[PDB]
Amino acid sequence: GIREKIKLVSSAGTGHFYTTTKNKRTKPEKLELKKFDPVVRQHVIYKEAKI
Amino acid sequence: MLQPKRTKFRKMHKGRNRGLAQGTDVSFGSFGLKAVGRGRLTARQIEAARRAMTRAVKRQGKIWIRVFPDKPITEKPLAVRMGKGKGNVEYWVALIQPGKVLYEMDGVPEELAREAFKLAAAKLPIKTTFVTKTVM
Amino acid sequence: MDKKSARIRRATRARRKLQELGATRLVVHRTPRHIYAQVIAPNGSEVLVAASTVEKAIAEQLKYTGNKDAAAAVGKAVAERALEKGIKDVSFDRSGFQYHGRVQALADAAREAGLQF
Amino acid sequence: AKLHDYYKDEVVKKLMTEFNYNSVMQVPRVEKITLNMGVGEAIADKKLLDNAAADLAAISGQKPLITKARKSVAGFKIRQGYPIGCKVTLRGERMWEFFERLITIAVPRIRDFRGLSAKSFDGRGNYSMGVREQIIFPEIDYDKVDRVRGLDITITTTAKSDEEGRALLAAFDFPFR
Amino acid sequence: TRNGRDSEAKRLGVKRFGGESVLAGSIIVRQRGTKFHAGANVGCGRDHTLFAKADGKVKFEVKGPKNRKFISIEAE
RNA sequence: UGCCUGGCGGCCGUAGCGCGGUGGUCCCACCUGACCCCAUGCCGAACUCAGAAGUGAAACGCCGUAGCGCCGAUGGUAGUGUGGGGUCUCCCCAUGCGAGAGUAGGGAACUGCCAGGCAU
RNA sequence: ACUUACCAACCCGAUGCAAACUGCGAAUACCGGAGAAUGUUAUCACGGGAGACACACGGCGGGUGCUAACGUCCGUC
RNA sequence: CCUCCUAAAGAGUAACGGAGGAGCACGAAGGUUGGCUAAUCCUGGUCGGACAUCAGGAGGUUAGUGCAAUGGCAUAAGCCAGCUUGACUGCGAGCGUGACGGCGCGAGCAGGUGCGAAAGCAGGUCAUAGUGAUCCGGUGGUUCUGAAUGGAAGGGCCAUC
Ligand SMILES: [Mg+2]
Ligand SMILES: [Mg+2]
Ligand SMILES: [Mg+2]
Ligand SMILES: [Mg+2]
Ligand SMILES: [Mg+2]
Ligand SMILES: [Mg+2]
Ligand SMILES: [Mg+2]
Ligand SMILES: [Mg+2]
Ligand SMILES: [Mg+2]
Ligand SMILES: [Mg+2]
Ligand SMILES: [Mg+2]
Ligand SMILES: [Mg+2]
Ligand SMILES: [Mg+2]
Ligand SMILES: [Mg+2]
Ligand SMILES: [Mg+2]
Ligand SMILES: [Mg+2]
Ligand SMILES: [Mg+2]
Ligand SMILES: [Mg+2]
Ligand SMILES: [Mg+2]
Ligand SMILES: [Mg+2]
Ligand SMILES: [Mg+2]
Repeated sequence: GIREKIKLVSSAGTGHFYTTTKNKRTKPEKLELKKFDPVVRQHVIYKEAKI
Repeated sequence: MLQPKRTKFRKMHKGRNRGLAQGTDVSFGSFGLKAVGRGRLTARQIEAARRAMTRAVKRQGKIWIRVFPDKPITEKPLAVRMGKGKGNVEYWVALIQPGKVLYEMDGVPEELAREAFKLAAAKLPIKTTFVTKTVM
Repeated sequence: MDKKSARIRRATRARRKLQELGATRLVVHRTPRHIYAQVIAPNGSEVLVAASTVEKAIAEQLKYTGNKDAAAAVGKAVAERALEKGIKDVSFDRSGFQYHGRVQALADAAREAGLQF
Repeated sequence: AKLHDYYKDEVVKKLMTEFNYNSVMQVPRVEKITLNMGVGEAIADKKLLDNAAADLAAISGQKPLITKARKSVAGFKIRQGYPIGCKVTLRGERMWEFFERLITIAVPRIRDFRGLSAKSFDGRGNYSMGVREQIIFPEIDYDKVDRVRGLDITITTTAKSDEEGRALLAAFDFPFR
Repeated sequence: TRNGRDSEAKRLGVKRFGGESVLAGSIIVRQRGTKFHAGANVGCGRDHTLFAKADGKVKFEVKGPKNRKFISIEAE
């Protein structure tokens, strides 16, 4: 609704990315979470990018 | 004219009026007017009968009304087809099973209570009987 | 809630999970004056091994019955008695008390003595 | 520490002989002293609550707890979770050090002081009283105080009755009427 | 305002009654809350569905101080 | 073997609540102290540690007590599957099932494992 | 602050009412196990060929309507 | 599309029958470890009142649950804090529910992770609404394909709009 789709991209260099939504008004800072990368088979840091 | 002050819901399913009455004993006064029939008493019928018996005892003694018209009755007006939602509430009835003590009285001699009840009974759509208080 | 009832409430979830897993549990009880330990079978109605400071044989070699040193003694005692009956794998039940101080001292002693948890 | 010693050596002695208790543990004890500042007007000016907190912290030597609104009420125009006051629970040394400072130097400095009420007991021994000016406490500086505030003082006791609760405070020579 | 609406029936209720032989994984009861609680060899799903954790016979029982309903699986 | 107490269960109000009485050697509790381990959106209240001057006041356990909860027949009543019938909005008969409420009455739990104190 | 031929929630005792109330609770029905007798497999699977998807009245249980309709809408025979 | 009743004590069951709600929210309002327990009434208390905050008693979940209803919820699913990313990737015994397309529940296995001393718990949120098939096209990745051959375009496959 007032909530936008965002992609979390792998820092491991692999093109792999997770997909989620974000309330861009209330939380303007880029989302950072450690998630499992199935290409490097390890838990790496993921950073927000535009969908 | 008796009626619930507020209700959980406006309208109610028709339902049925099977079974024998609960509250078949003179529990507050000395005499009672018991229903022998099965039917509905409208708030207007209840009031009409209450007025008749009150005038009869010349507003001496004490009267109890053991029935309450808590059932909403709907009705579709003229020139209205079937369906298009349930009708509007017009009046309130009390379901009456054989045995219900409708009215109770005390503070008046038996002969007078008998007459007052004879007068009220004529305003009711169901057959009644005079009842006296009992020891158990 | 009063101290006891509040403690039983705190203990209920873990005890129900242990019941569910059908685990042999090392149940610890603590009091200002004494510390107790029981190894109860999964059914919960029978004790396999026990040790405490109310026991003449243990209290004799201790300064005060209600301190961390006494707790470490009770801990060493249950594990030794449990291992003599072949009981090796257990699950610790802190019984509403914090896993700290006396309770911790008892559990670290039982772990040292050879009990597996 | 002074009045706790006075309790042990002289108050217990006085109460035991007054009510004829079978045990010393029956003797009413001062359980806790609770100081409270109902700000209320903090909803308009948020800074006002902070000054009430800094005032209470000087009176009783411990960090106050800023109490929030338990439920929303239209009458006072407050929503659930609003900082609408601050309290302090006094126990042990700090309760006694405060209780002496109250009887000895604070309560005598009340404007035209003749004696506090002895009928303000909750029916179960606990005593409730309210100060109008916070400048009665010598820990507060008249030159630095932004506004004149008041607070609630409640002495929670182990007394079962008001008769018992009265006797426990009177034995500390609490300035009554 | 106007009525006329209702949702699809969710087909909840008891799927396997007392005594029925079930293989591990079989749903015993689909429910909204925990009308029945998971007992021995019975798991509880995210939508409070009770399922078999082991092959055996479905057993219904009333246990505890709160007199609650429990579904368990007895070995056959 | 008996009495008392603590722990962990079975059972889940015939087991609970109230009222009266009662217990501290041991156990349990309150309790004493708090710098520290650890703790408080404040507070050693709680959590926690180091203890033993005091008390069974509270709590807790035990004993008593039908004010309340709770359990609860028998008989009748209500309903109802099948077959039949009437004056068919509602009933009745044959047969099988048979409540709920109320009544008499019951009732101040019962029980297992381990440990500790005391006594013979 | 004092007081009144008024009204009066809660609480206690007494008396009823409920599709969207339940500290109770059937008869039936339904699911599962075992067993006999009976029944031209009545059962299940796969494959060939369909028709049919305007129903009606009567009984029982209901909604709607006026417990109006040879009314209307479900269930079940 | 979701919830309750009608609905005849398994499921299902109609009407322009009776009542309401959804077309979102949340990086914490998710995970875990540790802790905590409401509503309402009576009594007392500076300003302060029927109702703000404080204390005691009764009460015992009637409160609360981001939102409708119903079922749940104290071992809390309710409320707080510390650390955190399991709002994991591949799979999946066995089930439920559908004419179908589908939709749902799921222990367990592998890799990797968070929390906890540990047993363990975590594949989002108490549960049940919060939604859009296919085609065509866009973006990123790719041991695939690549119309003489090597490339390339385009196509496929995985992710996503
Ligand atoms: Mg202490
Ligand atoms: Mg006592
Ligand atoms: Mg019988
Ligand atoms: Mg029965
Ligand atoms: Mg009965
Ligand atoms: Mg009864
Ligand atoms: Mg008796
Ligand atoms: Mg012994
Ligand atoms: Mg076929
Ligand atoms: Mg058609
Ligand atoms: Mg048709
Ligand atoms: Mg038809
Ligand atoms: Mg017709
Ligand atoms: Mg059904
Ligand atoms: Mg049915
Ligand atoms: Mg939540
Ligand atoms: Mg927890
Ligand atoms: Mg007040
Ligand atoms: Mg670890
Ligand atoms: Mg070419
Ligand atoms: Mg080529």
